[PDB]
Amino acid sequence: MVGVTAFGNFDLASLAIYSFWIFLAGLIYYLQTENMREGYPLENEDGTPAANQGPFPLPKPKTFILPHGRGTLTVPGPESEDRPIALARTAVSEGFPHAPTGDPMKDGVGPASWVARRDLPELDGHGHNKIKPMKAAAGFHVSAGKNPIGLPVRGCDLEIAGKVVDIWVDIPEQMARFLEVELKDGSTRLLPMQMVKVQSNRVHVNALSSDLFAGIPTIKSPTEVTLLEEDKICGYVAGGLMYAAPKRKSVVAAMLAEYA
Amino acid sequence: ALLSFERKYRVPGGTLVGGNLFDFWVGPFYVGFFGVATFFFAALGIILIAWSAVLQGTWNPQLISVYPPALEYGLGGAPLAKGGLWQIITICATGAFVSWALREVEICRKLGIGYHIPFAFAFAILAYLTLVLFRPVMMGAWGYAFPYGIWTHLDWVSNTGYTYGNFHYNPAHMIAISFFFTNALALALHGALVLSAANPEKGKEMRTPDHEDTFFRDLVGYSIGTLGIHRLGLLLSLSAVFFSALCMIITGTIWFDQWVDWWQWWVKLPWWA
Amino acid sequence: AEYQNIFSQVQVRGPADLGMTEDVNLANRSGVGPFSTLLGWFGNAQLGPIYLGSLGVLSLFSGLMWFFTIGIWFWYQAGWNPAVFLRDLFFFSLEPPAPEYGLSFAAPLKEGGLWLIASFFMFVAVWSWWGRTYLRAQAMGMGKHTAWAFLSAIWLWMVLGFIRPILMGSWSEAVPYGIFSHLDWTNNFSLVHGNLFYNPFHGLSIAFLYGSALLFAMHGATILAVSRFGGERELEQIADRGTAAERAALFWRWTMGFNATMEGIHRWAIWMAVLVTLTGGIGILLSGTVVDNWYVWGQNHGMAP
Ligand code: BCL
Ligand code: BCL
Ligand code: BCL
Ligand code: BCL
Ligand SMILES: CC[C@@H]1c2cc3[nH]c4c(c3C)C(=O)[C@H](C(=O)OC)c4c3nc(cc4[nH]c(cc(n2)[C@@H]1C)c(C(C)=O)c4C)[C@@H](C)[C@@H]3CCC(=O)OC/C=C(\C)CCC[C@H](C)CCC[C@H](C)CCCC(C)C
Ligand SMILES: CC[C@H]1c2cc3[nH]c4c(c3C)C(=O)[C@H](C(=O)OC)c4c3nc(cc4[nH]c(cc(n2)[C@@H]1C)c(C(C)=O)c4C)[C@@H](C)[C@@H]3CCC(=O)OC/C=C(\C)CCC[C@@H](C)CCC[C@H](C)CCCC(C)C
Ligand SMILES: COC(C)(C)C/C=C/C(C)=C/C=C/C(C)=C/C=C/C(C)=C/C=C\C=C(C)\C=C\C=C(/C)CC/C=C(\C)CCC=C(C)C
Ligand SMILES: [Mn+2]
Repeated sequence: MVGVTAFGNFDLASLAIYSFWIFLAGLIYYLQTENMREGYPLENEDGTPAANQGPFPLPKPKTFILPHGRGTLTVPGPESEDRPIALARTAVSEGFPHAPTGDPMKDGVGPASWVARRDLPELDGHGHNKIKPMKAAAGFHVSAGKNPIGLPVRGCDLEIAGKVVDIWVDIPEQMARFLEVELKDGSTRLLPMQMVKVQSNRVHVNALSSDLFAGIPTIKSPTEVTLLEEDKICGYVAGGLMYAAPKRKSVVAAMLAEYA
Repeated sequence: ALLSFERKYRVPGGTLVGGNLFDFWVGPFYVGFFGVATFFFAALGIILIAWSAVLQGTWNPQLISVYPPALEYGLGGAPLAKGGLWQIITICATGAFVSWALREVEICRKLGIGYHIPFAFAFAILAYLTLVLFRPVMMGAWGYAFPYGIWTHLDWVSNTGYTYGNFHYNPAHMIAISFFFTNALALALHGALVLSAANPEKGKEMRTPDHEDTFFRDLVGYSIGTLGIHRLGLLLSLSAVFFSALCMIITGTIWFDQWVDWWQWWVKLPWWA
Repeated sequence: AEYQNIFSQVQVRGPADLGMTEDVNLANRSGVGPFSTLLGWFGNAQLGPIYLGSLGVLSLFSGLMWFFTIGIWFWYQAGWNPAVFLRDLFFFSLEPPAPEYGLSFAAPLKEGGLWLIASFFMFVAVWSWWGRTYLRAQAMGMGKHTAWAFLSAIWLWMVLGFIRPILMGSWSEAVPYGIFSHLDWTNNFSLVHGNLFYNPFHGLSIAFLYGSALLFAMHGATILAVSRFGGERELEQIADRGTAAERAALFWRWTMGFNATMEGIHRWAIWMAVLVTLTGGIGILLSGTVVDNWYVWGQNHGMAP
């Protein structure tokens, strides 16, 4: 013996592997279908019908019931983005990049875009709110270490837009998700923690510029910050990087973006 | 592709040297300078490989490969069959890689995200290069590397593995294997951890963050939150890949004769016989 | 610096409140463990709600015992003098029955034995730890998954030291305890079963093992880059997807031409991370029993140089 066998050198071990690739090949198929719940339904438009196409190995749904009085959601993307975008053609073959119809950031298109998202504060385990201002919660306390509260936030150009006032924290997961900037006009605006550096001497926002600051879309409400506003602040904050430094392109290198 | 949402975000930018020219989604893909500079730098590798094969034998997937120049064949990029095809598959390949790597920085950049994946990728290159152009260059014989061939590159692994005894005993392997292992643990756990939440027992509520964070606390007696585990994500697996490469670059040189004899030092220290 | 999201920028800590009361008989969760600045710099400073309960205790008892035995069984012959125990901790196995009595628990002290007793308790420990994972999953929701995923692991564990030896009609094939030695049994297991790299299963297992380090290096990588506005918080997005998702989606749709999203990313991941053991275990159950000298099998099919 050297591997017992059935019909023509096809052993019990041989049986095992043909069977494996017989159904795993199917697994990929399933999870790939399951993977395209969103997006993939409607990339075709009825200005003219189908002779071109819209892929459809697409699955049969179920419904995510949102705990918080939220409701029921069917994710197979019945998507109709009802918002506007400032963009238009630059040639007729769809792969070509198609320009912003006048500055992005103010109306968000390109790398600095936000998106509609049920205009209500994020789910906590408890019905309570999630992200809540440090100046308003049961004992949260950065101890002896550099809480940026009394130092000027500063962008690319100058430190003349930098009254830091209070950290803005996530209550369950204990993380400081926001720094609050009382802009030179008593306007509190927040910034996404990751995109700013806190040197024990100043807060550097290599993300944006001294200006462009007084634009981060106001959280029009004092305490409750939220999606339509949360995806918006980060969105316009991102508008630095690509669209900030006037220099519309440039080879790069390690240390702070080209510096000065 | 056309990925519905895509529509908006499809704008110019990025590009390290492809200025404005050479940045148009060839269908679902993104042709950028490096995008082409991969394809060329790549294909000229497939052609070189495909042909080189038509001078040694059978037109078969699982039966060719690529052996470097002999051992004391010096170093100097010798013949175009007795190991030079390798050096022209490598410079071609290594390049193709480095390109796709930085290509990501391009695409990544023009979408506001952060140059973070290629970093995690630069470790895979750091790996390859150790056992192809680092370990070999050390002791001159550009044979100590490995032949690109499917069923035949497993053989190098063994023929060099046992050249040192039972490689197991070799250090790095040990702690490096630990992270490779522990990678699975992580994901496996994170792999259920949200699908469990996202999908709870029948007509119940979509168990949210807190529950993830409790369950684990409520089992291991700890949970690292939601950013926490996606941190380990690199560190665990990636450090594995780093540590793995130590496993070899050292063996050649820092220590020659058979392992099982290193760990013999602890076994002897004065006080202990 | 922190412009790349690795270690945390600022240290906010608050009142450690116990947490969830959902069905879970709150009566067993402990009080509050220490907070920790160090672990804090990574992702979450707390000790937390260790819930010492019913079937839990049972596990750690058997486990600490499975341990104690091997310890005593280390000690008992180990030139006792606790000046060497440290030294020869490594080369120190206490291999299962050497001679073949067959699966006969009537194997004594020296000539094996060890195993039966010890192995008995480890057999419970893990199974009782499989226990937890289900009841503790049932106590709120948490589908089942985190338990069902472990079955895969517990499977090869049983195949490697329980099922297979039961098919050769002999425990000797038992991947016994000790450090250095399990490491060695593993080597000539292949070098008697014909250079294992030739086996279709140990081969797919390594491909899948390697595949997991890849997928987590990717998920992780994709996230801290996208962690500028919500990527970090995965579920809410499987219910209301902002640009963390969308932007993270494009990235791949561009680089490689097709991508996942949220539920899908981890529905892919669990599978690719579980299969490592599943698949890998199947092949280890075929070696020996239904196939000696692997290479041959391969040689009949194609497995060429
Ligand atoms: C998979 C194929 C072989 C095999 C091949 C190898 C090879 C090859 C190696 C190991 C190594 C290891 N194996 Mg093994 N091993 C096998 C089966 C097993 C089984 C089992 C079947 O039940 C166990 C319990 C182990 C256990 C171990 C560990 C002792 C060790 C690191 C694993 C790890 O970090 O886990 C994952 C991690 C965790 C669960 C997190 C915690 C880590 C724990 C479990 C162990 C820490 C041990 C050490 C690093 C620290 C001790 C500190 C003290 C203060 C001294 N192996 C099978 C039969 N194993 C490696 C080693 O370096 O050992 C010396 C090594 O090189
Ligand atoms: C130190 C580790 C060793 C090594 C040790 C092993 C061992 C051990 C095994 C393999 C196995 C494999 N190795 Mg290896 N392998 C090494 C380096 C490489 C390199 C390289 C770029 O350096 C490549 C491309 C491969 C590729 C492969 C696979 C084709 C095969 C399963 C891959 C896998 O891990 O699943 C993960 C894979 C993915 C997630 C994606 C697939 C990877 C790509 C697409 C493969 C491309 C094939 C080729 C480049 C096509 C050229 C043209 C054709 C010849 C006509 N190896 C190094 C040198 N490799 C396994 C095998 O042979 O069994 C089937 C196996 O058991
Ligand atoms: C050395 C001789 C062989 C060889 C022989 C073997 C043998 C023999 C085996 C493997 C197996 C494996 N081999 Mg090999 N293997 C070789 C070379 C390789 C190479 C290589 C790059 O050269 C690679 C990448 C691999 C990779 C692998 C893995 C894919 C695979 C499964 C291991 C695992 O993930 O965890 C393994 C998983 C477990 C141990 C799960 C069990 C966990 C338990 C339940 C934990 C309990 C904890 C306990 C109660 C308490 C202690 C812990 C406390 C915290 C203190 N092998 C060489 C040629 N390989 C295994 C297999 O069959 O897969 C195909 C196996 O048995
Ligand atoms: C078999 C005899 C010896 C042995 C000898 C050796 C030797 C010799 C080496 C290893 C090495 C390794 N061993 Mg070993 N090993 C043994 C037993 C073991 C066991 C075990 C359980 O038995 C394990 C788990 C391991 C595990 C490992 C790994 C930790 C490590 C490779 C990691 C890696 O990513 O490489 C990093 C490289 C890659 C991941 C390849 C990436 C290639 C590039 C960058 C990308 C390719 C893309 C591709 C071309 C795209 C094509 C796609 C198509 C276009 C679609 N070994 C014993 C038994 N081991 C290796 C090592 O030290 O580390 C490398 C090594 O050299
Ligand atoms: C899906 C991928 C595979 C997998 C999956 C997996 N493992 C798992 C799970 C899953 C899904 C769990 O849910 C389960 C778990 O809950 O942990 C996450 C677990 C688990 N996987 C484990 C290990 C493990 N998994 C491994 C691998 C894998 N696990 C695969 C990759 C490995 C490898 C291969 O190395 C190991 C080592 C366990 C830690 C844990 C379940 C263990 C358990 O049952 O515990 C019971 C009790 C004990 C073992 C006793 C503990 C001993 C003491 C700590 C010693 C102290 C002794 C001292 C004498 C006392 C005090 C005196 C002092 C002087 C010391
Ligand atoms: C931290 C290191 C870990 C890692 C990370 C990682 N890998 C990555 C990435 C990341 C983050 C990517 O972004 C990149 C990717 O896009 O895929 C996800 C990638 C990648 N990891 C890959 C593979 C891979 N990674 C592995 C491992 C790892 N990757 C580590 C565990 C492994 C194994 C099994 O360990 C493999 C097989 C690729 C899928 C991909 C990067 C390569 C790439 O896609 O390049 C595109 C190339 C071409 C279209 C053709 C160019 C080359 C050819 C024309 C051939 C030229 C000659 C040839 C190279 C000779 C060698 C032949 C071999 C048979 C030996
Ligand atoms: C008390 O000791 C002190 C503290 C003083 C000192 C220290 C002691 C130490 C550090 C001891 C260490 C022990 C170690 C490190 C042990 C390591 C063991 C390892 C690495 C084991 C590896 C693999 C083990 C395997 C695969 C075991 C498998 C076991 C089984 C599959 C069980 C099979 C099932 C059986 C016997 C029962 C079946 C059913 C019935 C009803 C009987
Ligand atoms: Mn995740």
